[PDB]
Amino acid sequence: LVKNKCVNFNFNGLTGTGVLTESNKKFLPFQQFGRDIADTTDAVRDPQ
Amino acid sequence: AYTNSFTRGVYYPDKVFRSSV
Ligand SMILES: *[C@@H]1O[C@H](CO)[C@@H](O)[C@H](O)[C@H]1NC(C)=O
Ligand SMILES: *[C@@H]1O[C@H](CO)[C@@H](O)[C@H](O)[C@H]1NC(C)=O
Repeated sequence: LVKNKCVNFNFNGLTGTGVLTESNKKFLPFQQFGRDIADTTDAVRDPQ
Repeated sequence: AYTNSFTRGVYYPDKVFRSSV
């Protein structure tokens, strides 16, 4: 895992590019990743 | 016998987090 640096990140098939930062969002056990108003990924949980 | 379902039969459509949307 890398943080605070642009990367080609992949999470269980969800692919994207950019920086990661500590999340203030409170997910629920069934929830895996988070989307925003514009239907784009905004927060993701480490599967490990 | 029969009855009325007011607001039952609702579930999370997918394993996706959202907020105030
Ligand atoms: C995966 O294994 C690591 C290595 O000890 C452990 O720290 C982590 O909690 C494990 N995660 C799961 C979901 O089993
Ligand atoms: C439900 O449908 C059945 C069959 O038409 C009917 O006998 C019954 O009165 C209905 N009940 C309600 C609450 O609509």
